[PDB]
Amino acid sequence: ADTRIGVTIYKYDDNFMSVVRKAIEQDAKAAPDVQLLMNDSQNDQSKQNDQIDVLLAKGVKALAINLVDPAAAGTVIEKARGQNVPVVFFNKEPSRKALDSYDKAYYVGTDSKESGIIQGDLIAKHWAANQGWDLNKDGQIQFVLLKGEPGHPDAEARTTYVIKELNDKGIKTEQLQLDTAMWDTAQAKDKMDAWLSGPNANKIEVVIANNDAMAMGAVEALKAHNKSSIPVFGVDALPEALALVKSGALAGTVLNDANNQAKATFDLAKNLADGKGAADGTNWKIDNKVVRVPYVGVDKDNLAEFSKK
Ligand SMILES: OC[C@H]1O[C@@H](O)[C@H](O)[C@@H](O)[C@@H]1O
Ligand SMILES: [Ca+2]
Repeated sequence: ADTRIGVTIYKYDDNFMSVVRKAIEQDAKAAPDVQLLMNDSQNDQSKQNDQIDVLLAKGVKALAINLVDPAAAGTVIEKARGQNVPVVFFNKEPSRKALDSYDKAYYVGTDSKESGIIQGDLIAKHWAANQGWDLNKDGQIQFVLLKGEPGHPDAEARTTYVIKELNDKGIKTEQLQLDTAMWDTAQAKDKMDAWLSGPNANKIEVVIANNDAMAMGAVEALKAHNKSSIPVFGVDALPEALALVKSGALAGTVLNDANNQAKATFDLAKNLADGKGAADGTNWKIDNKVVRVPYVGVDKDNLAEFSKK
C-alpha cells in the first residue's frame, strides 16, 4: 500500500534544486503506491530540523534530505536513527564519517572536483582561441570568482579546481576579486556591480562563477556597465543558461545532471522504503553508499546536444 516518503529541499527558489525538485515529483507520478511529502526548508536548518520531526511523526518509510547545512547530517541521522528510517542525502554532501555512522544513510550527488576541472578546461580552451581576452597582454588570466556557499562541497571543489586545472595546463592566473554570492543571482549581480564600480574594474578579463545562477547575475551586471565583451563561465547548464550560451552571453557551463540525480534519489528512497536494498532493480552504481552522476562540459561547440531536442 501507500508508502510515505518525506523530502526536504533546502530552499525551493534555488534554481538548480527547483529542477531537481520537479524531476523527483515527476518520477513519483509513476509510482502509484508512493505518497511524497515535500517540504521547503526555506534555507534554515532549524526549520528543516522541525520538518523532519513532523515527517517522522507522520510515519514516513524513508527520508530524502537536501540539507541546508551539510554539517547538520549528524543531527538528521540521530533523528532518523530513532525510528530506524533510511535517509538518502542528496546534493549537499555530508562528511564520510557522518555517512559511516548509520547503516541506512546514503548520498546521491556528484564528484564535485570534476566540475571544477571541466570548467578549467573550458576556460583554457576558450582563452587559447581568444587571445583578445588577455587585455593587458601579460599572458595571465586576471579573473574574479563568484563562490557558492562557504563549506559547501561543490563551492569548495569548484573554486579550488578551476584554478588548479588552468595552472596545471600551464596558464598563470591572477585573482583580482573572490567573494561568495551564496549561489544566488541577485547577490552575484550586486557583487559584480561593486567590482565593476571599483579600482580593478578595468583589469578584469574573465568571470568565473561556481554556478549558472551566479553567472547570470554577473551577465546582468556586465550588461549594465556595457562590459558584455567580458566572458563568463558557470556550472549547471540550466535551460536559462543554455540560451545565454547560444547567445554568446555565457562562454561555457557544465551540465549538473538534475534528471539522473533526481531519478537515483527517488529509486534509492523507494527501494529503501520498501525494505529492498538500495539499487535493487536499477542500474545505479553504489560505491560505499554513494551514487555520483557525471558532469559534462557544455559550450557552443557541443550545445546542439543539450539544447532543445
Ligand atoms: O546545493 C545547491 C547548489 O548545488 C550545486 O550543485 C549547484 O550547482 C548549485 O546551482 C546549487 O545552488
Ligand atoms: Ca592578462
